[PDB]
Amino acid sequence: DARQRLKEVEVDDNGQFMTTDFGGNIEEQFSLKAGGRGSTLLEDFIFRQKLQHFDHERIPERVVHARGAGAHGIFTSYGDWSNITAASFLGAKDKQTPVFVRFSTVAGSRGSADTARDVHGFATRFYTDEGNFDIVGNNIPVFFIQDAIRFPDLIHSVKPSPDNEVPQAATAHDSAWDFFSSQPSALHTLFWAMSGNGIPRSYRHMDGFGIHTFRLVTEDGKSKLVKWHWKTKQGKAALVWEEAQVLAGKNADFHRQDLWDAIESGNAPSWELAVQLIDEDKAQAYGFDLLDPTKFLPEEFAPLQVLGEMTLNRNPMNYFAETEQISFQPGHIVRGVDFTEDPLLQGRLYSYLDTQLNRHRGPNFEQLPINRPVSGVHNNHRDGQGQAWIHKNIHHYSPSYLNKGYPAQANQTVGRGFFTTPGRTASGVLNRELSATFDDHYTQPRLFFNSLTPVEQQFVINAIRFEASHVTNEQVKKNVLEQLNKISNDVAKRVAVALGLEAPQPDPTYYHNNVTRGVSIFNESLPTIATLRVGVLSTTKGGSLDKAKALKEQLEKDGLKVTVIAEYLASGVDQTYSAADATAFDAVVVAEGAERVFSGKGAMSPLFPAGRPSQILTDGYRWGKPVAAVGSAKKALQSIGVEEKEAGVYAGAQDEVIKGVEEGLKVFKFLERFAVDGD
Amino acid sequence: DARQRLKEVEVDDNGQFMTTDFGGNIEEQFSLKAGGRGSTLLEDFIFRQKLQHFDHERIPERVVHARGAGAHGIFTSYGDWSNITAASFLGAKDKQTPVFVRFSTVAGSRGSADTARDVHGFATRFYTDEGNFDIVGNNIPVFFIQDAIRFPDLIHSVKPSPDNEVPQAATAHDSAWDFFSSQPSALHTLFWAMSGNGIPRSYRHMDGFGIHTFRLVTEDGKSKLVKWHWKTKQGKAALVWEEAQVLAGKNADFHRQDLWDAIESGNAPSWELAVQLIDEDKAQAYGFDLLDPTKFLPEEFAPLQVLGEMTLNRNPMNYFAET
Amino acid sequence: DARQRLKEVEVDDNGQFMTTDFGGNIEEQFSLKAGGRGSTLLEDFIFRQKLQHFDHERIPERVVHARGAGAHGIFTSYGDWSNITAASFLGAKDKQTPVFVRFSTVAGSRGSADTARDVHGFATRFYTDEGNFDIVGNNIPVFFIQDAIRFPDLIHSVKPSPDNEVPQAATAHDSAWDFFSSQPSALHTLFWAMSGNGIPRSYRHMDGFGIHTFRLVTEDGKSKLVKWHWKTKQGKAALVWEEAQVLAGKNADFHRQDLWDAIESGNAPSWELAVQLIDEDKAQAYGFDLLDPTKFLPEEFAPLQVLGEMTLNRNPMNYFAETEQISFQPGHIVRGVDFTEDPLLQGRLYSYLDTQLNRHRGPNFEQLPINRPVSGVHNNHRDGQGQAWIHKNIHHYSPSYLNKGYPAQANQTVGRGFFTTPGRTASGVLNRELSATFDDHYTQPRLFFNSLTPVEQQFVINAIRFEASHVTNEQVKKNVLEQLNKISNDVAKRVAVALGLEAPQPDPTYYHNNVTRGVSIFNESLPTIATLRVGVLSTTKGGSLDKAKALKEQLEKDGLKVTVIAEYLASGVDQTYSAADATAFDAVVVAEGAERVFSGKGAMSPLFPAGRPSQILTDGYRWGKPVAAVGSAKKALQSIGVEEKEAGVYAGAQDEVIKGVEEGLKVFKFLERFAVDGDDEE
Ligand code: HEM
Ligand code: HEM
Ligand code: HEM
Repeated sequence: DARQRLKEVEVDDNGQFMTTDFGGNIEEQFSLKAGGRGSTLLEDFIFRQKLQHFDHERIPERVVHARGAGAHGIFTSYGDWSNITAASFLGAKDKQTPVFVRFSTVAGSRGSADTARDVHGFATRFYTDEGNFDIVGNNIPVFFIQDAIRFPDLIHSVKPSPDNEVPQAATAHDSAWDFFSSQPSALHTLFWAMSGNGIPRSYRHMDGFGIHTFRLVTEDGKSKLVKWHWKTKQGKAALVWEEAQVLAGKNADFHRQDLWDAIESGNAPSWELAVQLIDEDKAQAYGFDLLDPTKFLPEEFAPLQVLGEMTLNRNPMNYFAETEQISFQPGHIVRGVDFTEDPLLQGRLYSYLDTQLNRHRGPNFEQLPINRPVSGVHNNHRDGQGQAWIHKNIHHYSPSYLNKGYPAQANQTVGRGFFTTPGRTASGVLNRELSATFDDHYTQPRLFFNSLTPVEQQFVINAIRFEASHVTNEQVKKNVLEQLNKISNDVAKRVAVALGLEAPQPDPTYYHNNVTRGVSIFNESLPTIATLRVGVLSTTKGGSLDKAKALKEQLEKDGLKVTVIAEYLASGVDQTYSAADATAFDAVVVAEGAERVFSGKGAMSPLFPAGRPSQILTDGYRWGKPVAAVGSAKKALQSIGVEEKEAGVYAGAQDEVIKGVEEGLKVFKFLERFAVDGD
Repeated sequence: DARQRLKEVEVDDNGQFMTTDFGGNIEEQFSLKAGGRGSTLLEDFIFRQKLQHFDHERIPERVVHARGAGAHGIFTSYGDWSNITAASFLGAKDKQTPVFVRFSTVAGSRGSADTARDVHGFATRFYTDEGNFDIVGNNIPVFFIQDAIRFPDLIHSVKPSPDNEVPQAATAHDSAWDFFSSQPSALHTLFWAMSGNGIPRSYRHMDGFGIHTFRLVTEDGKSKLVKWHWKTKQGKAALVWEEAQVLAGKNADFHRQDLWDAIESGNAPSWELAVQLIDEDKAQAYGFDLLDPTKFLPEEFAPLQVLGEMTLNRNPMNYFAET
Repeated sequence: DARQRLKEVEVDDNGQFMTTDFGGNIEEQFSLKAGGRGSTLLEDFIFRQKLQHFDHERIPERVVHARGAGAHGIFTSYGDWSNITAASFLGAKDKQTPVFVRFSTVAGSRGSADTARDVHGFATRFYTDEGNFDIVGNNIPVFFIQDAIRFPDLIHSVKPSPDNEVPQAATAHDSAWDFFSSQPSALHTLFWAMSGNGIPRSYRHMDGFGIHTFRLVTEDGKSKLVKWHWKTKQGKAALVWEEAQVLAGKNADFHRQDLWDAIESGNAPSWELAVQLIDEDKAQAYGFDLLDPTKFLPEEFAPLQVLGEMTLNRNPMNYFAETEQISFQPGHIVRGVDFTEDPLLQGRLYSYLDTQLNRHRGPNFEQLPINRPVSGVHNNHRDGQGQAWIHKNIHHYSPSYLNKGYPAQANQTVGRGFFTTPGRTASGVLNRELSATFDDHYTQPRLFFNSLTPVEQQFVINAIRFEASHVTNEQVKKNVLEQLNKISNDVAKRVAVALGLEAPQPDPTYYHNNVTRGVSIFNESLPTIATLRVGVLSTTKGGSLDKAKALKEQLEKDGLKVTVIAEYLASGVDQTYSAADATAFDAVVVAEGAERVFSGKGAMSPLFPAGRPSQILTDGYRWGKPVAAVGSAKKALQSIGVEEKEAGVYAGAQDEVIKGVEEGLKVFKFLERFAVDGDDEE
């Protein structure tokens, strides 16, 4: 049980009498009044203590990544990695360390939709026996900017316009694309966000990245450059934009519910932790500077070496106390790891510690149960708001004769202390500049675009076409085109069509045809279809419901989550047509006999909106899902102009339909149904 | 200009050089580094002051009605109402008073959709020459509960489940309908929220209500029981649920954009302020108790008397500082 | 161990390596720099996490009673008091309840002197098994004002002037006496503060009062009006003002060190909890309204009935986490107690809850270890800044089918819930007025002054003379005289002398000669001299030291704390003359042979200021302390002009001096050394 240490702070209210926050049993359903129909008395201490706590329930949301969700788990190391790092949690084969991970979007506030197009956070805390170690990462290996002093500029430009606070959780407005084109370093992460990484199917179907180059340090001080990677054991999967838009309204909690259900049903998701290891003398050997967070290291130059696996198998008990209150920091570093001179990483170390003072209104946020380490805290810090401990050592200073030298200093040689990499040097003038090695903003965006499948490339262009069409300012649109043309003339030409602007002349300075592995989503089938959802469209009339039940029973044998849909909640029905939508499912199958609700009077009922069964099947097909119909239900496919000839469409007997749908779920999205420019 | 008093705190940065918050011109696009590819210096005061302010931008959202939008305007009285109230802002015909109004949902957090099904807030401030007077009302004339000590129970049950924080901005979960059926007083507002009032076309197409019976008092102390009413001059209009759902995803800012667009285009919305006036000795004479906020007074028993009109004609300059 | 429950949050750093606040061993004595003589790096996470916690150590001081100190202890009930209250902690003989008590002044800020003249706080928390019960009291039985809405006005006027923040922890300025004379209800507490109650010898030598009339309620709902009393087992004792002033500079921690020393040495102080009980139908039967907080009930009308005793025997381990962070509330009420319509108490209930939001900045301050009850918290409260628990019940609302009705309602008949006194009613118009029964502002101030000894009365008049002479506005001083004249014409006349104002004519509307017991300090000797301090003046020359240590050993047998003073820290010396002052002792005895440092060569030394040994003996005598000299040390008494057989002066051999000094410590202050108005006449 990963949450084991949290047991001593859990409060059970079962069978208990109601109390105030200072003890004493009470009733609190009536205000104390002066007479039968009289005013409430100020001396009603019960009312005021109950309502004061309600009035003060909220804390400020995270300044970025406000919308998110998390879970507990365990990390297991695959070996003794002391030859590359002194980190204790990586220091023995099969060694286990509790973790908590929080996934998120970036721009939207609390309560914005999960399926907005955005970069996604992927923050992992290791509760190691030598302190808390956080990998505060994203699902995209590169970031928008090269210097941390520019973060407020990027965030202000993406977040809503400060006059009317429009739009929510979206980059599709003038200020964001004014910034992207004025700060060309942002074009790389932009392309990733316009790809499937911007609209992932679920938290469980994302890779993770530390982005920054860090250092792993051995006991003697020898260091290697390192990139952190999380490889999902569930496979990467993404939606299409027109689907994520509807899903944002039909279920804003799509991703957090997906993670909760997977853990509750015993289908805990897993990620393997992997690293790219680079010698210090190769920091600028691969066509870019590894101190530059706008570039990633192609796996051809350095393969992914997996060190262990992380599995998230415990949901939180109280969302606010655990998920909302947890405070990640890249400064949460342990012996065996060190920073690099990444100018973006450097400023993060200040911002995360400082921002906790705003979110928690005090300096003792590390004493909260979700932030406490398991390894023990011994220093001379005292007081502060909400001080929860009582310190025994009255000689709270060092050096000191009276405290006998305790707590004692720890360094590289005594006490397993943290230490900066011994060989790191400073040389040159104090400057407010960036290295000229950071100047290429176009090569790797082109490299990323080259490494996607044709339809995958079309998704990227259709995302840019959608977003840039929201820009009202003509010159900003031209600025965007001019910057896109430096990455690829064909991309700029194809985007220019939607904008009604002229196809610009090629600027080939950064054009190239190189490709790299591991960045595409749609070029690989899923390794498992467990937890994937199948919507079964049925009806309470006839014998459709009994066949749907048998269909459901066989689908569930393969680990699928099956929802039978009918007009009302008859026996065996999981959801009404009124509450159903294709966005909730990964496959849509029509049960035999249910074709009666796709035309005629069966399609016109007060129990659901007109055309809802046909809308669900139409949505599921046009969004690239596997769609099916059993037996006579092929009339439902015919009613929407779909033939069994097509890939991802299945008809016939029940067994043939189950096999076809289960194979189609590995493909997940059938890209044959999406038109490409000039096809 | 309704916002005329706010101009003295407005800051124009056009044609100016970047500064810190304590003055002095600066550049803030490069951190100070010790060497060409070196670490950032703690002495970079420029970086830390700019990033500290960013790190501390957020304040707690409202515990309820966190999602909303507002605008400035003018309230104009239709008469000298001194025979029913001593309130200065109603003391003369054509008397004008600046206002600010915020419309909102209730359950959803800051970034939730405008077209979620919910009770809607309708909060009005009159900046009168005898103090600020607020009518903090809703677009529905009755409330769920009869005693304020039960408010945390209602809100907890409607807001997301505390284990996973699901669902956002929705009453369609177990805990809400547990409370509705366990506290039957909630059924009246429930029915209003399940009607078109729960999914209005826009803020401009809602009526407003103070819900509570208040008192109007004259200079010598004669009192009347009063219900506040806002009557939209744009007409009441609502969506249908299957449409509001898609709109929640296609444009979560549908209502705040609608209000902003109407004001910017010169189509300022208006509401008439109307009242029902009841004698003190008839507080229990209309088939219910007028101290009960789960009941409204049918207009057949007491028709509306209109006191004036309010027009919202100025959008805010900074949403955070104002709205 | 009253602190037993706090052991689970105690952190022991001995034998450990330094860590950050998120774990991991570190060194934190050098900043990370870019080069040997280079700038500090932003990536020094160790420096910033250490200095951030330092930068944010302070929390707002209490808006009033900012200066004070406290301790843990145990309260023991003397019987089963279910016949008068359903309160659990009073429900059985020898039933024990942990307590924390904080004593304080009122006006001064965090670092002000203990021995300023002020009302003194006396706040007790009972950690009962049915919730925390707080008696937030003072060492004076009446308060300045009659309605809580006037509290900001009283406090603003007593606290420093808002333009320069002068004076600290003092009522001797214009605005304070402008308010006392403009709001005549303040005159009763004024007189108490101008007496010995304003300058007590220690926290342990104070009585305590809940001030307000409260209600005791039995299981069946029967109620009685009640006044809370704390009666010190150490006896009441006070200083003189000219002594308190010097002590304010010589040791600003005099009272908190006294309490700490007494507990550390095994001399835990004790108070008895006593009540006055009044029938509901007699609330206005004793010459005043018992809802009026400016009045106390004379013990002749209702005697004190002891219910138990409280003993404070454990010092805090961390002052901040315990004493500074503890949050008292009169709203901390339990089953068996109820409020009254005392308009001062009524507003307190709102203010103490609200003010914690400023001091603790978050609604979860009751989760702090020192504020937590021992009885268990079960409700549907959630979230809030700094939420320290993880609630299991996901159906956090009532009523509810899903949570099976739990946590469940508790009332008078079910679950031993709190219930308001069932017989209380409201009747009349909603009003912003005060009951005319509150109108008398002068009778009881006169009763209090009538009940002090003659020299005790002179201390009150001399305190007023000192304070009012600081008032610069002429009219305010005249306004003060007119108000004083309504209490006592002779008081106004003796005060008028110091102010150079004419003796006002009698205004006998409220004059009377009644007296009452239990309000005087100097008319009763102390029941014990334990912990009382003796300063033995000695010297390092000759054999004075060896005799001074024999004197110390005998004195210590009787429970006294003895300080042997000499020119330097020789063997057997506790304190140097440079570090010594008479304010730190209750008696001063010159050891035989030490007369050499009172005159001539031995009195002129670079090791202490000029005349220091003579000044200690002079201060000790002039401030009314028992003073003594052994054998040849009688020369020291003669050098300052003190006759060897005055009252409280003891000369002779060692055994005689010990005998006389211990007897004089019971008298404590020798009042015939203070001139009374009319003594200097011819
Ligand atoms: C490679 C670059 C970055 C990555 C991978 C990243 C990732 C993240 C993630 C995942 C979170 C959410 C943590 C959670 O779930 O609670 C977060 C929050 C945050 N980030 Fe970043 N971010 C980056 C750049 C920056 C920069 C440059 C700054 C400022 C200089 C910054 C400031 C913040 C702040 C203040 C928070 C709020 C944390 C809190 O309130 O607990 N980030 N970031
Ligand atoms: C007739 C019943 C009620 C109406 C019409 C109503 C209406 C409103 C409205 C419109 C707002 C948002 C104002 C804005 O736009 O900023 C609001 C906020 C709020 N309401 Fe209510 N509400 C009602 C019941 C209650 C009750 C019973 C309580 C508590 C006892 C309560 C506590 C609050 C609080 C704490 C806020 C937050 C305001 C802020 O943070 O500034 N409400 N209410
Ligand atoms: C009989 C009248 C009063 C008595 C006996 C009394 C006593 C006390 C005491 C002993 C304390 C300090 C508690 C501690 O040691 O921490 C205190 C604090 C305080 N008092 Fe009073 N007081 C009285 C009148 C009032 C009134 C009328 C108000 C306001 C309407 C008030 C407001 C406060 C506040 C705000 C604090 C700060 C508490 C905190 O910050 O924790 N007091 N009082």
